[PDB]
Amino acid sequence: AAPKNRRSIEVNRCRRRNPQKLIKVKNNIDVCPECGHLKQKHILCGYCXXXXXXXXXXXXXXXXXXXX
Amino acid sequence: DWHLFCGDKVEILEGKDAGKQGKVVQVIRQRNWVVVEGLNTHYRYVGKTVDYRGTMIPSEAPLLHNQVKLVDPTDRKPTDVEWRFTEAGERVRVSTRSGRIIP
Amino acid sequence: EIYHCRRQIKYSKDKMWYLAKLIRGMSIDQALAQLEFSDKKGAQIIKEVLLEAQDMAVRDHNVEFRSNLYVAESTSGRGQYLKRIRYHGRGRFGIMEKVFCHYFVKLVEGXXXXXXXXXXXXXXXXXXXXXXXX
Amino acid sequence: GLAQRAERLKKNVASQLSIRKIRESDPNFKIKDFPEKAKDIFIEAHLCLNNSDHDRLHTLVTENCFPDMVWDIRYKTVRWSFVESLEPPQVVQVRCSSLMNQGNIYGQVTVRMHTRQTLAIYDRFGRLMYGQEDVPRDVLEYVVFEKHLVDPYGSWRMHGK
Ligand SMILES: [Zn+2]
Repeated sequence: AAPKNRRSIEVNRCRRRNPQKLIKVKNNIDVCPECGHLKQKHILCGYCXXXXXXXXXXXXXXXXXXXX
Repeated sequence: DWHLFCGDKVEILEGKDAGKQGKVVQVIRQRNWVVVEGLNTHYRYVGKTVDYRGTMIPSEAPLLHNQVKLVDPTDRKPTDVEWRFTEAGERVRVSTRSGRIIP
Repeated sequence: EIYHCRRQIKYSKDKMWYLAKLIRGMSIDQALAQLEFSDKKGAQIIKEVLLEAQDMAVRDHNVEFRSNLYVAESTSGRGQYLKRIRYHGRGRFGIMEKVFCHYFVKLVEGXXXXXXXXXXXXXXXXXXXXXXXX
Repeated sequence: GLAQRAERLKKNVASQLSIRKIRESDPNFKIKDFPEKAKDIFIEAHLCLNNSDHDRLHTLVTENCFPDMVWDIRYKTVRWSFVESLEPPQVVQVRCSSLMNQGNIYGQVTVRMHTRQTLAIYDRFGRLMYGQEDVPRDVLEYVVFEKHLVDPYGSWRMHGK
C-alpha cells in the first residue's frame, strides 16, 4: 500500500514522543564495596575484577605453558 | 621596464610606515609587492608542542610597490625611475633628477 | 555559561535526541552515570561531549565547586547529508541518505532546580474563579 | 646602602664593560637618565596592561617575551574578564645589571624597582571575583629593558619577570 497524504508535524511529534516514553530512566548506579567506584546494580565491578580476571588469565596461560 | 629590485634602499611615501627608509628583502611579481627590512611589523606564530614553548616573532608584511620609491645613490632623495643610455654604451635606469646610475 | 559543540559526526539525529533529552535539566553527575550505563550509539559520544564540557568548565572558567555545575540545555542539529547508492532489484537504484548530527551543550552554574509539580485542586479552583470573573 | 649599590653598578667588571660598549658605540647616551626613562616606560607599560592596548604593548613595551602575558590576557578575554590595576607609587629605583650581544646587535639591562600594586579582576557575567579591590600590595619587581639597533628607529623594549 501507499500513503494517502504527507504527515503533519504535530502528528509526527505526538507519535514519536509520548507513547514511546523516550527512554525510561531508572537507577542502576551503585558504589563498589571494594574500590568504591561507581558501577551497575546486581553486577560485578568493572575495575577491581577485570584486571584480576586478566591476571588470572595470564596466570592460567603461564601455568598451562609451564605444565606442557 | 621595471621599478624596484631586491637589495636597494627605498623610501615609503604612503601608509603608517610612510617616511621610513630601508632595504628590500624580497620582491614578488605575482602579487606585485615588496618587503622592506624591519617595516610593517606584524605577528607570526612559530610554536613548539613537544617543548611546550610557543614563539611569537615579528615579521615584515609585503607592501605595495606603488607606495614605495627608490633612493638615488647621490641625491639620497626619493625619485621616479627613468631609462637612459650613458656615454659608456650601456642601458641603465637613473633618477629623473640627477644622472646617477641606480643599478 | 560553558558551551561545547561537536560537528561533522555521523549518527542518527533522532536517535541521539533520545539521549539528548535524557540529560536535559539533569545534574552533571546523574547525566554522567546515565550516559555511562545508557545503551546506545549516542551514549559514548554525548559522554565525551559532557566530559570535554566539564574539562573546559574546570580549566577555562576556573569553577570553584564542581557540584554547582548542571546541564541547563542540550540540543541536536542536523548537518550535511552524504548521498549513497543503494542497489535494488530489477535494475532500480534507491537513494540511501547518510545523516549527520551537530551536538550542542550549554551549561550554567548554580544548583539545578526543576519543578514539574502542579496541584490540581489549587490550579482548578484558581483558574475557574479567575475565568468566571473575566 | 645606595652608595654600595652604585659602586656595584659602576665599578663592577661586566656592567662597566657593557657601559663601555654603549658609550663607545653611542656616546650620546647617558647612564643616569636611564632609570627615570625606564620608569616612565614601565608606568606606560602597566597602563597598557590596564587599558588592554595590544598595539602599543607589542611595538613599544615588550619584545618576544610578550606572548606569555599576551596569551594570559587573551585567555582572560576568552573567559571575558575585566582587569583593573593601579600602580602609581615608587620608593627606590636601582638598576641591576646588563647583558649584551655583539653579532646580532642586541642588548639588555636588568633593573629592579619598588612599587605598590593594586590588582582587581572581574570575570564574565556572574562577576567572578579574583584579586582584591583597593588593596596596596607591596611588590618588588625585576624588569629587563632590551635595546635593539635598526635603521628607521631605535628599539627600547621591556621584558617582564
Ligand atoms: Zn570495584
